[PDB]
Amino acid sequence: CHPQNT
Amino acid sequence: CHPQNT
Amino acid sequence: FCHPQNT
Amino acid sequence: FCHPQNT
Amino acid sequence: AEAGITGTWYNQLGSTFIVTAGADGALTGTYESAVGNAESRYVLTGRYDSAPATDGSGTALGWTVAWKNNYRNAHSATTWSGQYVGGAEARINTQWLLTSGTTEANAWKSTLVGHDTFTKVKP
Amino acid sequence: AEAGITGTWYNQLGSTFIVTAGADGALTGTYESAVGNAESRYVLTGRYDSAPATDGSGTALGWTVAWKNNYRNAHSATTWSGQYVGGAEARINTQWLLTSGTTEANAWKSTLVGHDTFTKV
Amino acid sequence: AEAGITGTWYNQLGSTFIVTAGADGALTGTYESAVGNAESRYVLTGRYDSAPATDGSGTALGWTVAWKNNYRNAHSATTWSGQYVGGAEARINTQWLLTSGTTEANAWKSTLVGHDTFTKVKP
Amino acid sequence: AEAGITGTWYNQLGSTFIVTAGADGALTGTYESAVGNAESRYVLTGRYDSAPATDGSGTALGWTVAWKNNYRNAHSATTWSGQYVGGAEARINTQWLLTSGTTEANAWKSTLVGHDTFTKV
Repeated sequence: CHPQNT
Repeated sequence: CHPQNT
Repeated sequence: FCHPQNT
Repeated sequence: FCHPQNT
Repeated sequence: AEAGITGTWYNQLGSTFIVTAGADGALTGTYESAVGNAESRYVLTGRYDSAPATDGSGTALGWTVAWKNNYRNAHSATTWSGQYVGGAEARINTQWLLTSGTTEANAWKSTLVGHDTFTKVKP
Repeated sequence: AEAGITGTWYNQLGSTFIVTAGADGALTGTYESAVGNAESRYVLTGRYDSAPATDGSGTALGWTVAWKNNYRNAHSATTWSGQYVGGAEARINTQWLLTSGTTEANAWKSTLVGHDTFTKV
Repeated sequence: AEAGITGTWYNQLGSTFIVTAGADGALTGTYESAVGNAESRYVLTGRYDSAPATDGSGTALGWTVAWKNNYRNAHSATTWSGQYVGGAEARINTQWLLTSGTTEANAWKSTLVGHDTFTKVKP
Repeated sequence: AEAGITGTWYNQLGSTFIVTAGADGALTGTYESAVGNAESRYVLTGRYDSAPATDGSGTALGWTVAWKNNYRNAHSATTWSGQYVGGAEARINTQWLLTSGTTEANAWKSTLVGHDTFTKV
């Protein structure tokens, strides 16, 4: 998963 | 100008 | 390797 | 030449 | 499913895309701007996944239009890459690349990039 | 020059693209990964400018590949957009977009972008 | 005008961007996802045109976020490039590039691309 | 390796980028076009991963340049996103987006995309 977008 | 979009 | 596009 | 970015 | 993709689609700036999806994975059709009329129409060719994953996954597809017909030649080509999401409101969400033929010295500024959403209105 | 696009081209990673250019703008052929085993091959289709400018400009072109064949289905598609340059050392200079079929939640991370330079060597 | 750009902005997926515009053309602030909370907050730095063309032209700007703070390190960096259009509804429309550190063999699939629209809610 | 980013780098077209990398992730410096006359220089600012992975991975980075200085204003901005690779032959491999301030009508044609490879030679 990444923190840019949920 | 181009024809892709007006 | 694990996508057909490259190598 | 006519945009500062290249050459 | 080729059936859901086949139809008349429109983007946010008023351009028209008519397309048919063949059972071997082929896409064929025409693309036109909001001026309408005969020529603003150009040929398009593409491919799509004829056997999509189930889930609520979208179907991957892509197509090219070179901007030359029998009335104009803009000396450029556009490719759209995205996915078809079906339901009540079926949509094709994409990102595009537009390349112009340039001399070697101006090659660095030959390509524009952008994005388009299409709403369906007919099979 | 125009028809110079027909032939066998290689990108910087050993993938082979075999293409035929029709007199009125069609592009048809196959794409296969390095290793080269006979199904690593996938079908491609596209368009190019069949009447380019007479000043020293390159020839604009583009094509698509959906990553499904008789053996595998990777639920994705790639488009390459760029220009052909002829001469004693011919090349096709491109950029490309790879989209995967995702759920709504993962739609923001569905597309990759890269660049490739094809030569006949 | 730096004043119109300064504020709290939000994108379509629920992420937050707080920014200040300095008179020499600098941009400084923080970016966070809809989970909210302290850390999901990362530092951002950018530049903008402090002397925009009049017309009804937009103001060009750009910024970078590297995804490392004191709680996580995702080993990637994102850059957004677009323009500020003011009026009753002021918006920043952009396209972005997200690069991940990879080994040489996987370098070809290191970069994702996409687009975001921000609505303003506070100075 | 990390601090190897500080120095003077050249892209394939003769443009020079002079950068300083801070221990906690900041990137600061100047950019100047080929020809090299002393205002062709514009200001840049950015971020990089200050604690990269220990397997053979590159270091992720990015930076912005608004194309205004004391002599000219071209009402545009460029962002480069990519990764640093160290070794005996060090390089920074990137892709970039150039947006221009346009009217609403021309908003669809406001952004260009390209790629650049910087070396210390």
